[PDB]
This record gives sequence, structure tokens and C-alpha cells, in this order.
Amino acid sequence: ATFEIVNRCSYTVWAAASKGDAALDAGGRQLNSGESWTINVEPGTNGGKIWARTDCYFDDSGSGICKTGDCGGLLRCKRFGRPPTTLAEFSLNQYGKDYIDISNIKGFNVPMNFSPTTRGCRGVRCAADIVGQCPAKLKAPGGGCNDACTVFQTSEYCCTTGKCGPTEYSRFFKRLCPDAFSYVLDKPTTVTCPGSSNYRVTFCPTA
Repeated sequence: ATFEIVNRCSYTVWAAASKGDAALDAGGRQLNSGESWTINVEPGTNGGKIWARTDCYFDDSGSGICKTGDCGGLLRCKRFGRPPTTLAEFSLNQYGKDYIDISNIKGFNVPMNFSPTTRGCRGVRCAADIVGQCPAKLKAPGGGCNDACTVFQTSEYCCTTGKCGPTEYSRFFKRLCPDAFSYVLDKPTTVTCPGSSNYRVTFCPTA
């Protein structure tokens, strides 16, 4: 499948694409304002994630630091990135269907639109100013808005026992962004697409 990743933000982002144990395609790339980066993702990929990193510095060998979304200091990510990270999550060719979603379960840093470029399903969007509105105890100094589980490490926030309810903190992400997961047992906002669809991930779709 083909993913076009577009940076519409006015600032530079360092996109990243990973399935947890390996990179998807090159795994990472600088995107200046307006730049598009298209990648091939192998069919059948389960649990692929795309996200943006902000305020990065890398050297010639591709080692550095990012203030949000860092993946162990590498430009080409092969593990997932450190929160806060708005997440585009996808599993492809699962019994003939594609499943996509946007997640705030690991926090928010960049607003995002996740849409198919082929026919037969809707896209999802989380474009609200969650960083501007972030509750005081969730603001990450590096920028962005942490999820409650990252901040507090309790069983209720992390849903470690498998039973948890919504929280004051999750209800905040849900009220600004209904189409995104706010906690792990949230009512699914997964969208089902025809198998082998193609997609575009757009950072800062509104402004």
C-alpha cells in the first residue's frame, strides 16, 4: 500500500513510520512545510504507526534528539516514538479489510488527518488545539500534551488490569477530538476500508 505523508504545518516535522520491531519503508524523513513523502508499506502489516516528531537535531550519521516522538535517537525510526505523539494507526489486509484510526492514547503533539486516497471509506481527523488547551498537569515541557498514563503510571490511566473507565483527563481528549481514541478501552473509532487501500496522512490539515 501507498501512503503519502504531507506536512502542511508551518514548521518542520520529522515524520516516522514503524511497526514496532522494524521500520516501515525508510522509517523516517525530514519534511519542511509543504513537503510530501510517499512510502510503500508491505501488505499484511499489522500495527503500523505513523507520527510526527518536532524540534529535532540529527548529525550526518542520523543520530540525534527530538523534543517529541523521539525513537531512540534515530532519524530512521525502528521502534515507536516517545510520547507525546498523535498517532495514525493501521493494520492492512486483515481478512480482506484495512483498519485505520487516530489515537490520543499516547498523547498529542501535532494535529493530523488520516484519509484514504482510494474509494470506499471515510477519513478521520483530530485537528483541535489540544496543546493550547492542555490541562496544566499534562503539558509536556518539550511541547505537546501528554496522556494521563504517561504522566501518572496508575492502573486506571494505563488500563493495565484490562478494566478501566474514562477519566477527567481522557474526557478532555475526547471532547476536542471525538474521532480519536482517548483511552485504551474507548468505544472504537476504527474505520474499516477495502483491503489494499491507499492513504494520505496530513499534518496540520486546518492551519
